[PDB]
Parts: sequence; structure tokens; C-alpha cells
Amino acid sequence: HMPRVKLGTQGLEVSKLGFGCMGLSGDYNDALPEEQGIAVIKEAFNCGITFFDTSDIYGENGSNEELLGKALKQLPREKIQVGTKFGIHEIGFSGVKAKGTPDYVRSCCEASLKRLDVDYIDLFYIHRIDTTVPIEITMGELKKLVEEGKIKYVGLSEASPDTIRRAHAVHPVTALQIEYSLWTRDIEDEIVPLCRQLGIGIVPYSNKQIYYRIEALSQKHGCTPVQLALAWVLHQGEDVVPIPGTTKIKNLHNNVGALKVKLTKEDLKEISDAVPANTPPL
Repeated sequence: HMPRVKLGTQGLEVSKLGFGCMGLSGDYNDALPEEQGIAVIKEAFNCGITFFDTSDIYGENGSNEELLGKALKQLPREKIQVGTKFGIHEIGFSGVKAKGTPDYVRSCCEASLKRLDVDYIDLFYIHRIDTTVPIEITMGELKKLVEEGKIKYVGLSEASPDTIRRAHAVHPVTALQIEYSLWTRDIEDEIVPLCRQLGIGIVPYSNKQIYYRIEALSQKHGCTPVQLALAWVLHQGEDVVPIPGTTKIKNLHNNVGALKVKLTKEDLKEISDAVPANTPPL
């Protein structure tokens, strides 16, 4: 059965493996028919996953949020933890422009409540940090929304240490979404020690000798290479809840399967040995 974990110290509890909805909305052309989009979420829940991730920016005009919202129709919300995000204002030739004004925070949250067709969001993330607005201000509005019961818990995505320290001072952060895998371990220096001091949950999100090393290691542990890399992340701590996404059921089941792999400390080292922006002050 799907183990469960406390994410953060505020009361949020999730299934040990989350699920990323981003990929289901598709792409302006060849994309996924709502039918099997909802099926994939449904099966996810059947496999015991209750933590579902999306953003206002995924799909087209919140099309991704609308999909999850439709899938919840046939599910017991209340047993499900809905993670969503705001902050990315636009995307284009000049890069990614974030917005973190209190007005934008509230309007985005309400727009997400409506598309998701829910009364509250469990985990509301700042998806990108607005480097023009003091983090205290952005976190100020999020606190209000917690107190009004519009959201329950606050998350950050790819924030600097300074941004994390200062956000958390205003209101406890429940989750930090970040990139983390065998091939990408940068967060281990400072980011991870930080989440562990402040009790913030960590949510990871999305030469041939080396491939063979890995496969030979996955074979020895009775799993697939993908399963093994995932299992490596899972074993990095009780406060670590990765959120792989997929559009196919098979991949989903493969991923769930990674939960059966048990790795000793010895096994973990062998596996990892086989692979060699601030807001303004005040």
C-alpha cells in the first residue's frame, strides 16, 4: 500500500509519490483527449496517489487546472491533495516574467479555485519569484488566503536561500519544489540543509559505461533504470516527495512500482557513485 508522509510541519500529509498533471494538457497541436487525461488521474488515485500537481500556466488559459478539476468530479476530493501555482505572468523572447503583487496573488488563487471547481487549494505555490516585489509582501497575501481558508499550505518553487528564509519568517513554507535527481544534486549543498532546519518539505519535479552501470545496478535491485533513479530520490529522506508526470498508464505503474525497491545505505552510495534570484530588501 502507498506509504504516506507529512510534507512540511504545518499538517499537510501526502502520498509518498505525487503526480504531475502538466503533461496531460498536451500541446497546441497533437495533445491528449480529455478522456484519457481523466483516466490517467483516476488510475493514479487507484494506485494510491492522492497528491496532484498542476499550475495556472500549464495548458491553455488554465486548461490543465480545468482538467484536474474535471477529474476530481469523479473522485473524493478531501482524500486528495491539490497542489497548484501562480506567478508566471508571461513567457516569451525576453524570458519568463513573474508577478508577485498581492492583487495578482488573490486574483490568481480565485481563478484557480474556479477552474479547479473546488472550494480550497491544499498547497498553493509561488511558481516563480518576482524579483521586483519583496517576498514578505507576496507571502503576506498568501497568509491571508490561508486564514480565509482559500488555501491551506504555502509552497515555493526554485527560490534562493534568502527568499526561503524571508518567506518562512512571514509564514511557514510547507513545500519547496525543486529539481533533484542522480544527475542533478546542486540542492544538497545549502537548499536541503535549509529545508531540514526550517522543516520545509522537498518536492522534486521532472558515457554508455554510465548507462550500463545504472542498468546493471537496477537489474541487481530487481527494477528498471527509471525505477532505480526514482528509488534513489525516494531514499534521500522522509521529507522528499517526488512528483513524476506521465501521459501513459504503463509509465505510471512503472513509477508506482519504484516504491517496492528498498535500498540500504551501502546500496545508495553505490548507485550515486556510479554517476559523477533574490527579492529586494524591506
